[PDB]
Parts: sequence; C-alpha cells; structure tokens
Amino acid sequence: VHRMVELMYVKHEKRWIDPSLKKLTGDFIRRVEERFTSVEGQPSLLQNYSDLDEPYPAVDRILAAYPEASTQLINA
Amino acid sequence: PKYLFATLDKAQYEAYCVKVQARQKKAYRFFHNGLINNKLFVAKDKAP
Repeated sequence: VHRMVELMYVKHEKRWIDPSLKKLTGDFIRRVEERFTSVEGQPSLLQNYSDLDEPYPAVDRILAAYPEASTQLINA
Repeated sequence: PKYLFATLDKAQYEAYCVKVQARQKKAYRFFHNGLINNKLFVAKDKAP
C-alpha cells in the first residue's frame, strides 16, 4: 500500500499522477482491509476516496486499524 | 520448548528468534503459492 502511494503520488506537489491511480491504491487498500477483517458489519475506514487526496497522512491511519497488515506478506 | 531455550543466553535465544521468523515468511509464501498452484509437493529430479 505504501509503495503504491510512493510511486503514484508525488509528495512535493501533493497530487496523484491521475485520479484513476488514486482509485487503484484505494481499492487495494480496501482489499487489505477485507483480508484482515473476519466479522461482518464493520464498515471501511476508507469510505470515500476523497481521503487519499492527502494520502500519506490518512493511509497510515487505516493501515493502523489492521495490525497484522504490517506483520505478514501478500497472500499469494 | 521454553525449557530448551532456558539453556541459552538472551543473547543466543533472541538471535535464533530472528532466524525463525524469517523462515516463517518463506514458509508462508510457499504454502500459499503451493495451495493455489498445486505444488506443496515438488518431486526432485536430479540429485544435488
């Protein structure tokens, strides 16, 4: 999730190379969410992609609510 | 297991503890790669 942001959002200009690529990074995030939730009902911490506008600030917050997401590698 | 580890030093034990978790990540990668692609078993052809 971090490397996606690094390579599609230019820090010193505060812009995504294209809204679509923001959506991309956003979607995979959602995915990582689902991978690590195991009860129904809990909503997403990324309810609107508006959040990824200033990404690096808010991304860390979402990645935070899913501890293990920093512990284990991508499921094949 | 704890009782074996009580033979060492926090030195050794905590150095082994790092090797272990590196393995667990190769093992984790393998298992998921193998479940999907049907290769939890790799038959060896040539000897070493």
